[PDB]
Amino acid sequence: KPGAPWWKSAVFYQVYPRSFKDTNGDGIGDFKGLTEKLDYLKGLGIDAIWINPHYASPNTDNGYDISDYREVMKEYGTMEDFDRLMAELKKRGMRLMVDVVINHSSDQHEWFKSSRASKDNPYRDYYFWRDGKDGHEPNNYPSFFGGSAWEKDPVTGQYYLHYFGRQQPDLNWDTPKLREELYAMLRFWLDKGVSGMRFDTVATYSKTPGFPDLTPEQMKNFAEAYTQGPNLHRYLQEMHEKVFDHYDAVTAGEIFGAPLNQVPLFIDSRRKELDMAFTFDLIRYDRALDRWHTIPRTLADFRQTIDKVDAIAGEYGWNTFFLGNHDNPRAVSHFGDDRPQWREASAKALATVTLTQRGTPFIFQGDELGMTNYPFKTLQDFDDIEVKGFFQDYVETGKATAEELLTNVALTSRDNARTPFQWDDSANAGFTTGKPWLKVNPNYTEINAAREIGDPKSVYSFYRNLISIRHETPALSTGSYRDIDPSNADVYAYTRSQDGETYLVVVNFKAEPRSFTLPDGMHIAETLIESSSPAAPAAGAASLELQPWQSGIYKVK
Ligand SMILES: O=C(CO[C@H]1O[C@H](CO)[C@@H](O)[C@H](O)[C@H]1O)[C@@H](O)[C@H](O)[C@H](O)CO
Ligand SMILES: [Ca+2]
Repeated sequence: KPGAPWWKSAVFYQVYPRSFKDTNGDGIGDFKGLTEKLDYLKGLGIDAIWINPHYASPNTDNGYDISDYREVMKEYGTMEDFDRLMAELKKRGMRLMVDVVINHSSDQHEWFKSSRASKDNPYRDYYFWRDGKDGHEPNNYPSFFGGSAWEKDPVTGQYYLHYFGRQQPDLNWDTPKLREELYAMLRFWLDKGVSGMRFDTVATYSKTPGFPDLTPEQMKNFAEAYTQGPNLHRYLQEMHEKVFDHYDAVTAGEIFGAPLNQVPLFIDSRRKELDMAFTFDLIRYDRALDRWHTIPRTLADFRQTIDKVDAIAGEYGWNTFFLGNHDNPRAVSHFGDDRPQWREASAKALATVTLTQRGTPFIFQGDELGMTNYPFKTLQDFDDIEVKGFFQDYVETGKATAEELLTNVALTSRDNARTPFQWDDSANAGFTTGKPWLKVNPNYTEINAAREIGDPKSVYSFYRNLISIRHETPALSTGSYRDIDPSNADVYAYTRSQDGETYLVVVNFKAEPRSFTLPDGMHIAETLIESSSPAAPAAGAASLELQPWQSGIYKVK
């Protein structure tokens, strides 16, 4: 019938430009660095790149505090450099997705400087200003990055709202003039050729009228509460109608905090809101409610979450799929086994998973090499503003010791994902000729692009091969998905089907040998690929013998 939109069959790579490639030795990656490496990304098989924020910013939160939405961050380069990136991507037939951060701006944005000057400034309701209560904050709202979500301003005596950093005042979507300004800013980039937009914390745009205090229950999970604004979808539909209706850009919502069952409201194509979702049920499936502790899970929980998420897409919706990003620990460390003897095998098995999932996959920079968490030794080793927030909220309050915080954030901190890309084994893994803004992982001597690119057996080569297979196998992108045994906690097994063709994906998550018995009436037809396998099954095989961390994709009859 109709073909599938390009984005449903594409493979995306996420670049965090601050930590990708530096070309002027200042220790921070830039545009020229990324443009120099498009041949590398093209070679991997990448169709589209999502870059983290690249706009003018004080960098209190590395790009997510934007001080001017129409200028390029001075660290990344100039507008000319940005256009050059765009041109060079097009030459390779690649597409760019930019990050859109409009839940909040920097406090150095001209809007907010105006806003805070007086209660009668024309920009006063571009943000949220309220009177304190009982000599306190307007209410009990906590901030993601520590302390109250209300900062008092001596200039007027009132408090402004900030879900995140104090230097990230929330934008007031209730004001139509603000919305119209945001819509114009979006066109500015869209008119430049941008192929896609990912929306930062898209679900927190609408605020609760009256700002009543959160219940104690709500305080336990405040992130979810902030996604329950009564006008949220009215605003997203308006944005689609006034902007995305006139372009052919793909839209991707970061739906952080929302209960899974509300996700279809964002992505159902009929609702004319967003095209794709980034959900966090999977990546935070073993994260405690405080967002820094870990809870033990098994493969059963992993696969069951996936099943739930996939079913939420339904017939008219569409999911992204990812195992890593700039806000989360490294995929091989988190979901695999980063011990030296299991790192490569487990990193390949997760690749097999990532690239055979129903949805649009995003590969986070470095995971194609099998980069790992970083061995943090003290709390001063973290740049992240969110860790400082945990220290404020849990250490300074005596709820936990600094040692307890450290033990735990070492495994969960975003900074695990932000150590410089490991290009070779020159000084600082070839990321910079100067001093990196965040220290490079010492394992760069073993884990680096230059060593993997030539080696047919490397983690890179395996990802490259999977990207080829997927590209050539329609059922592996847009096919149906079925978990064969949601209760099995050793071996992940499922099928992808399209137009009478069925493929079986089988992945041992155990560091021990395991067996797998195919469903009654199903038999192996071909073996497309395996990792950690000494021999493929035989045509006709009705069961599989699996090595530790073995993965494979098979066409069945
Ligand atoms: O609220 C969000 C959305 O993150 C987005 O919004 C944040 C602020 O703009 C930014 O820091 C992130 O990098 C961006 O992706 C959570 O991811 C939260 O920041 C925290 O990481 C969860 O424990
Ligand atoms: Ca630089």
